[PDB]
Amino acid sequence: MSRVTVLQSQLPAYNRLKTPYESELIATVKKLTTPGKGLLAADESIGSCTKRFQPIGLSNTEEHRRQYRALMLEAEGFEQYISGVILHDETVGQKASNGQTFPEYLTARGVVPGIKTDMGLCPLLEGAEGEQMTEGLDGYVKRASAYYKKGCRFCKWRNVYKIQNGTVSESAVRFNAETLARYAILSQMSGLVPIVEPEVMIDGKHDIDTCQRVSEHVWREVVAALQRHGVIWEGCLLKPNMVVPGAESGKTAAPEQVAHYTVMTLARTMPAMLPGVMFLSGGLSEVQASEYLNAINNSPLPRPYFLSFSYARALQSSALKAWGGKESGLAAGRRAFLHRARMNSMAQLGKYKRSDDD
Amino acid sequence: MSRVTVLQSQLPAYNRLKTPYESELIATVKKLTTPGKGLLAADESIGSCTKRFQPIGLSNTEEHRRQYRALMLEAEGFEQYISGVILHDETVGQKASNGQTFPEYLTARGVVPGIKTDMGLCPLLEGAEGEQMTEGLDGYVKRASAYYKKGCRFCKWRNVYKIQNGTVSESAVRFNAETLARYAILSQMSGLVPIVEPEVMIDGKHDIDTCQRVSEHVWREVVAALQRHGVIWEGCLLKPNMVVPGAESGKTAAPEQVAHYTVMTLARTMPAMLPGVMFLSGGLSEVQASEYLNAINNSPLPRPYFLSFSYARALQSSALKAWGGKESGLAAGRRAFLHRARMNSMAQLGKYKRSDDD
Amino acid sequence: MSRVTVLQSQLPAYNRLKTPYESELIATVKKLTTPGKGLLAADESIGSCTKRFQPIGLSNTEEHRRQYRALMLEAEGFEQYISGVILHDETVGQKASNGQTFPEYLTARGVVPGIKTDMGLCPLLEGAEGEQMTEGLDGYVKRASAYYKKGCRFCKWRNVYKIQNGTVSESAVRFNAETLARYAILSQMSGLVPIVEPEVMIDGKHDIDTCQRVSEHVWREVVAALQRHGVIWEGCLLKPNMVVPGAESGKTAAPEQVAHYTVMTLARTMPAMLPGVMFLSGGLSEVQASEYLNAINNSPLPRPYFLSFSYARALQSSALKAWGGKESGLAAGRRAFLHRARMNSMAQLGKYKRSDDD
Amino acid sequence: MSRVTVLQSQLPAYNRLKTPYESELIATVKKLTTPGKGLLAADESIGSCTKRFQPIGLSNTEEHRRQYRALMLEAEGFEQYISGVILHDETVGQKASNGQTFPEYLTARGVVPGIKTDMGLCPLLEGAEGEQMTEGLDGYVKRASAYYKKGCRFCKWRNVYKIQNGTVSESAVRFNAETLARYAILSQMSGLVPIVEPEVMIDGKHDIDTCQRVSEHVWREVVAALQRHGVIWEGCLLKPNMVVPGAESGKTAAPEQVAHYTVMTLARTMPAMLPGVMFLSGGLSEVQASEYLNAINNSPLPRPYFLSFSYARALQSSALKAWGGKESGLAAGRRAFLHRARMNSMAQLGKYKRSDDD
Repeated sequence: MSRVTVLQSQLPAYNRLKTPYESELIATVKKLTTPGKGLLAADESIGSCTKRFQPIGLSNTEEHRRQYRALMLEAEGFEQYISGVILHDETVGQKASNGQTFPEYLTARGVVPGIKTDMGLCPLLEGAEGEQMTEGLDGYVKRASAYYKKGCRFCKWRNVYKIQNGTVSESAVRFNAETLARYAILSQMSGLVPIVEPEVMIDGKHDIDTCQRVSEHVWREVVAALQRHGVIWEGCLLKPNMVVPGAESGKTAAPEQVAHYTVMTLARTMPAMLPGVMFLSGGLSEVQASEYLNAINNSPLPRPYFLSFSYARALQSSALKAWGGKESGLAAGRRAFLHRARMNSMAQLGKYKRSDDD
Repeated sequence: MSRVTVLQSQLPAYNRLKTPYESELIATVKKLTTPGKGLLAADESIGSCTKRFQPIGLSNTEEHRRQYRALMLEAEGFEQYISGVILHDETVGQKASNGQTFPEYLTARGVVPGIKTDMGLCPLLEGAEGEQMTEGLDGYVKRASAYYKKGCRFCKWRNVYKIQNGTVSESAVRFNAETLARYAILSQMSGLVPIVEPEVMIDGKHDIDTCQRVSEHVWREVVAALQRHGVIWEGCLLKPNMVVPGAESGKTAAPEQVAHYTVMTLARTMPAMLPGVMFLSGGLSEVQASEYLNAINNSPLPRPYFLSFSYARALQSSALKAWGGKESGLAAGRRAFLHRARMNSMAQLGKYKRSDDD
Repeated sequence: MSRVTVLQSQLPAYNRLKTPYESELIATVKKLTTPGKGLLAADESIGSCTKRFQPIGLSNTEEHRRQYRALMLEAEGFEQYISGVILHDETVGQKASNGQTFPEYLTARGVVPGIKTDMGLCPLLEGAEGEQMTEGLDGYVKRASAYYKKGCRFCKWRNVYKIQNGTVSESAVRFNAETLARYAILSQMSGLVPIVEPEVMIDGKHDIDTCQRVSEHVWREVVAALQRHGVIWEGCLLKPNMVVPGAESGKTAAPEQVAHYTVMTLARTMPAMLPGVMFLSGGLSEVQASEYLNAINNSPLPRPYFLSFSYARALQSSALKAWGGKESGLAAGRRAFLHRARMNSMAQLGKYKRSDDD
Repeated sequence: MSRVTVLQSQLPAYNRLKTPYESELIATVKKLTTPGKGLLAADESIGSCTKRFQPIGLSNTEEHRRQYRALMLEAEGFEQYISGVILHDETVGQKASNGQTFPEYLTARGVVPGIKTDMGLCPLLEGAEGEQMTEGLDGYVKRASAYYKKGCRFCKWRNVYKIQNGTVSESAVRFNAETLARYAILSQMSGLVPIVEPEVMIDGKHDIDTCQRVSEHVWREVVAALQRHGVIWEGCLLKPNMVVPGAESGKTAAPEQVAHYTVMTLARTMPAMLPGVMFLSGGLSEVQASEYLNAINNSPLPRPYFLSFSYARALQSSALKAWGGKESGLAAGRRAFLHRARMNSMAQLGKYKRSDDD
């Protein structure tokens, strides 16, 4: 019969995140889920830029990295296909040729500036050898708030899961899901729409069925963690891997099959309220990235969420090659970029034509 | 580096239920999610008919209960609005006028026969006073297999949650969710599509927001348990309460508000793969049940699943009174039943018109 | 800001079971944890009696089963070594030679009457082939209440875990723990001290390290479930398997090794408040059961709980053979039973001498 | 059906932490659980010294803080009552009078040097207003490894829980438990014995029963998280609050009552393998800390673990006053310090006499 007066916030059923940024997060989500548009992931680390530049003989310097981002961001008309850009910490403070910082340059053109906020992969130290966790939660709100003041309105955090012997440890499944969930809450509290990226890596000899089982298992726990932390579903996005056979499996998957497996897996795990799913391109070729997204947007399976792209190499490869790191290559580089952006825009609408890439 | 060969079934990622009935379950779900059709819940207990028959001066006997069910089951043309019927254990063994058992009779008319398989509510004995659990898992497969052989292809199991002081105990949330999840698995293994009913009762003075918060909390855990038990999402259905203010709150929500709160809550908790949601009427009037379902099917919020009805009193109330328990009242009783069935059929399609109703 | 008045019982931190039987449960635990005494498990099913009787040519009839129990229960002097007897449902209503029901007979002679309340093993239908769940929770309180009125003051429920390929499925680990936890709560509410038996079976070719890992994993989850259900720790007992190599492993284990592994595993999982641990004999010989218990009670490792026995075959094997199901064998049969009871009483005290068993 | 070869480390039952430092961690625990000895907590922050040094009129400077620690660290014969010292980051790099860094100095005197490794409290941003999380996991191994190279062999990390309205949010209970569990694993992997401190703060008007309920709830989840992360129980220690009434409750508990509640709560949550419990004394007077620890070590309740102290103010308070921050006060200050140390040494042995104090 003993009754006690407590705070509503101390009751399990009243744990939904409370933030004054809710309306803005929703508004940002709306912009990021615009039909025919997707995201450009230009958040490559300095180390990743080394790999990008090696093939074209461009030294990896701050000025060259600025020019690398400018190649894409200053491509006239890209906003027709790109709704948001995931920037690297360094780039947020750099400037376009006109004096505008990149976030200002994007915002001026209706493109939402985003920021990769995780601090990289580290050994998990639990589970199986080779598994990794992601650092970055300490001091997160301080960093996120600084990015917000600079114009960023969304962010991205990547956790990886490595399929070994057809499985992944429960230690990794649980720990990385909790990391992603905490990241999502801290982001929303800071005014940034969080793009949750639980990437089941393509590396390995596993077949598509194994990727499907592991992906469903991994993503289901990510959702469970988000529910426990009280995420605002209306204000977040997912950036998952498509379900495909392992890179060293030696097997192939028709776009129709990839679409079936991918859409089926998302539907079995994701709440219907999830606003959007922006696929990572991972180890996919530029063409596969477009073909798969197109098939996904032609799937008869349940898919209430906006299904689009958040590609890095799949949107940059040809452009970098055509550019060659030379001013005289800007025009060719930009034509290549806009072409890939257009193809993926069409794929988002389910109207991509393979003959356009011939 | 120690390696070990195990059964795939012993790995967490490979826990999806394996049943030879999978294809048939999916086929049954397809029938139960037919546009413009809903379910008739005729699984009232033998004891409950004593008070139900009181107003019409009908003695509660087996033969009279048979006639009560025949009033609706033998109403020619009801199959245009009803895709399946949840039968009571007793009725499964009773016969229609033509000699066939009701399950055989229904099947011949394209209506799927179902059976309520739970064994009633009992004190939870954990959590708060007044909370209840549902019994029935012991010997379940044996019972379900027998119903299957008699023609049943789907079942229903009800758990209830009582809102007291604006909340429910975690003991009830966890335990009832686990019961529902185990029930779903045993049903699918037995060849019966399970209708999972986690009813947050309308009883109380709570407002609509409290119902929203508790319903979201309760349903989220039901989904979590279903995921842990490895349910075949493609072969199950949900029978939830609509999100409305308490029966003693002194408030009555407008159709659009009920639709908003209900669809939002389902979307934040249910996987997009869930094939259907057949609402219970609880303590709603016959007209409210139609008005609310219509508004729900006009909601702009995400809703990949089939949204329909699984009504008991909301379909039988007027019919029972017109019937009066007399054979001469069958014509009037059936006209009333078919009217309500038609109103809800149109509500499923989102074309319900209040003016066409009394 | 928002404050709400709720029932203390609706708060997670106040979930400890509330029962007017608490003081009596604790008093019963005290009797069952008396130095030099252990439990006699005489709850063999009718089917198990067939296996027990076959070797001595005794037909499996109700009267012969009564005589089988009388052989032990009326063996004057066994009370010095046995604090409680786990009876089978049938025996609870049978009478001793003096006209008293067995529970009345035992109580009058200083022994606590107990009862096996589970309803047997059934296929788990989740996880790996061969795994099993235990039925019996439906209608439990009604059954337990009836046994209490008959004089029973404690009960026993057995769940089993089968090591296959060096592991067990998470489905089994979670489900069976949940079953045991709910059983414990219902028993305490009914006035019966629950003996929780999570038996990791000896069956298989696994080694002792594997038994250790699986036992620790299984027991840890049982404890987790008991904590979630708010069990009264001072009013329950555990009946676990000892940690030993698989029966088909072909490997040997010295008593001191079994003691190290067993005590270490219990300490890593059991709360220090657990009042007692009464080991099952499983697939151990009569002498091994005594030798191992003796070593366990000479272990330098942490062990705040009373460590004793709850043996069936380990106390009955030789007695049954000497008895031969004949009146003329009662003397020899009882001599054998009392000898084994004495050896295990000595082992509980850590004073067992292998030389005493020739 | 299908079989698969996986890494043993990918199976749930084989999640125990694997570190080459196991033997050393266990050896360090043995030293820290020496009869008659406890820990000195000298990990106060640099900022706190400003107000701490205010009473004695000592300016807060690096040099003065060094003298403050040297007061007790260089006190002759304190190693008779102190087995280890929790150092502050700054102090690890400071030198004793003979030129040796304090870690080298303590190691030479047989005292184990430890280090507080957490990075402070921050808003939880989930749950109820006022609740806090603890940061520091990012880059933990790098920092811990550096401390290990300097001589540290154990560490401390503190999480707090605030009782408000007689309860705490599940958000705090779960998140802080996970933080403590991850901290423990990272510490063991780095070669430092982790001292897990889940402090239910004494602040508030709550009574002793409320502190009991919350402490049991909080600690049970900490244990649950530790089990999930696979901690080496043999190589970790607990630093919990004693179970007492709130500081503003207007009530003071008797030593015997605090002992009952505290020991009972530990027994109901802590596994029997936990090697030691080193109580914090926040909120208690120098005398109470001794009286309470003494009563605890005279409790008839189960307590297999070493029960001692890990006091800061309760050991330094009087010494600081007698020292006055002057060279002429060292002699007196050290007499007061060694006195309190001796008193608690006796309390650990349960031979404390209140007549020895005021």
